[PDB]
Amino acid sequence: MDAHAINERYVGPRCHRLAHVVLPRTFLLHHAIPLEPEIIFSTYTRFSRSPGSSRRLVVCGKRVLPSPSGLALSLPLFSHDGNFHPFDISVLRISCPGSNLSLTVRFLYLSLVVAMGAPPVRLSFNPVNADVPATWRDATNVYSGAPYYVCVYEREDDWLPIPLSFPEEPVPPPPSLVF
Amino acid sequence: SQLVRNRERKTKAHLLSLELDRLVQVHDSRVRVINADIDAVKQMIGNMTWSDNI
Amino acid sequence: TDIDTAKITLISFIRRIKQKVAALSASLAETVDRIKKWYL
Amino acid sequence: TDIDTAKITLISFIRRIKQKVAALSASLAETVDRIKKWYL
Amino acid sequence: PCDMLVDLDREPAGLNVTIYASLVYLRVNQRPSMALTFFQSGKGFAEVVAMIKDHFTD
Amino acid sequence: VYHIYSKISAGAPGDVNMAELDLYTTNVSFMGRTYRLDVDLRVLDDLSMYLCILSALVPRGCLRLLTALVRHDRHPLTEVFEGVVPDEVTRIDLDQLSVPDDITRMRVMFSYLQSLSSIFNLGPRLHVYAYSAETLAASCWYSPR
Repeated sequence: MDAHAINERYVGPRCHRLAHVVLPRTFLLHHAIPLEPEIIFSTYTRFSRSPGSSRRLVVCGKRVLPSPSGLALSLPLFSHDGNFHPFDISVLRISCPGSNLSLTVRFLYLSLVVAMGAPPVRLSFNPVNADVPATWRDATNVYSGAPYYVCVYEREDDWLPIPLSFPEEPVPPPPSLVF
Repeated sequence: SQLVRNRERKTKAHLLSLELDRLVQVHDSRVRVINADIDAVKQMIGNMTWSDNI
Repeated sequence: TDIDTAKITLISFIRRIKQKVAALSASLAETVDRIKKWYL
Repeated sequence: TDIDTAKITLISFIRRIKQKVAALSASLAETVDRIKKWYL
Repeated sequence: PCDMLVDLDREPAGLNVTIYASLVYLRVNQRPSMALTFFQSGKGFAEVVAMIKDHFTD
Repeated sequence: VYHIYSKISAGAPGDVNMAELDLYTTNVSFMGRTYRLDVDLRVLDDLSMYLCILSALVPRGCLRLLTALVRHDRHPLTEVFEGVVPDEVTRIDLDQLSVPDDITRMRVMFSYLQSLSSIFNLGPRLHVYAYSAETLAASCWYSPR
């Protein structure tokens, strides 16, 4: 649960929003994610109806020991031109530095954006803290069908919902634009 | 084909509940505006006997 | 009578309309959540 | 000033609320009709 | 006194093991109050500064 | 300090107060005594171009060195000095410079870190152990570095 608040300081300014995500063991057992501390995560999003590539950002992940239990992460969400797309895959790539391991875990924004919906001079000292309380909201992955949790931390904010820009006609069917 | 018959079967059900949760979260974000607008008039009504006094 | 009649009119007519806007938010939170368990 | 101030208050505050009730009827007529062509 | 001196230590030895004096500022009972310890190692100045910071992490 | 603020008031005179400048710089207080120095500085035009060319590489250089060194095996005192860094320094986008540009803003930066640190830790000093204030004769022993 420290792995959320570390990423708000260092992954935070390089993004638009962070999707704070906690993956239970039921999600871990399907994708076979062996929780060693050597694993270096990396995230990038694959756009739709636009030139699809964003920059790769290294995201910290720490195992939570026990009210859920599992791997804690933080997924970057990218708002190109002021709004989110509904059909936009946020890809997580899991790999070890020394040994041979490469996993791809993919998340869609509608399973993330919906889940977000409810004299000597003094120097400023801002440590990393877990003081902020979590709100645990359910989610299900579209691609495997394994449940994962989404943290919504307390901080033109309460007035608006989180923006989306749905696709327009003509369009392929959304089971064929997801895959 | 029969794997596409199950992708198009399940992702028409997973994506359907995401749009219905989005639809409620549009609606509750606007009823909050109406309760912020009804209570703004009623607050001005509580001083309407004072605003007419000038 | 401008104080007394406008207090009983411009509040109680507003409170009966404000409680009916919340019925729209509570009906969808009952029925759209009913659609998923019954039909989806 | 009871005629002039209550005319600009108790109409224009009501017209801005009345136009927002119709936004709820137009949003469902746009989105529930969107669900059928996209997903059903 | 053996109370002040904190001894640090296959390691080579020269014709030398130095003795360092560290004077550490802190604050006890929300009032300023320093502290002084003595060290003893023949590890070279790049290592001892890394070894003193381990002693004063708390 | 005097050589830096006398270059801002040459470019823009409305930013430096001359009366505030020579009240805090020309007085030196040491050993309970005040020494009024004599200033009319082409000697210090090597430091002020090295200390200010280091002044902009440090806010990028301490964020770029923290985003790479994040792991389970982090040294525990760096969690404490993770808060002394200001708010505005932790909003730098490191993507706006290219990867061949971020190499030459470290190798340039690390040379102005060491070569500026070395000239103040130079040791041609000598330890006086006797001094007579009216004869001015002092005994000592030399000690290099």
